[PDB]
Amino acid sequence: NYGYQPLFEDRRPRNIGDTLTIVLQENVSASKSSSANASRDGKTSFGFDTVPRYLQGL
Amino acid sequence: NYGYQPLFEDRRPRNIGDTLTIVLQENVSASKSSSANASRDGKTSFGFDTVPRYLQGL
Repeated sequence: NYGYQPLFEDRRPRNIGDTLTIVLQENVSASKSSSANASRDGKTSFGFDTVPRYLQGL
Repeated sequence: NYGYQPLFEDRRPRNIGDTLTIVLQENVSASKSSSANASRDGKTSFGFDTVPRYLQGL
């Protein structure tokens, strides 16, 4: 005797020793990315090509 | 006995040991950018190619 068995219920595992089908379908995907930047450019100039007389000493 | 079980209510975890499916769907994206600039150009000139006599001393 295997005990009471439901008639219309779907066949499910209920006790120790019962079998069950596992459909292994795994799809995992993780990603991450980052960046940082900094820039600085500086140019400066001053030139006196021709200096008038009253400015010579300066 | 597994206690009272609702008939029409959706199957939800209610007690310790109940299982729940988490659909991991994360999509985070942050960005920032900035810039600054400054420029200055100056040219000046004065020339006396031909100086009249009354202006010579000056």
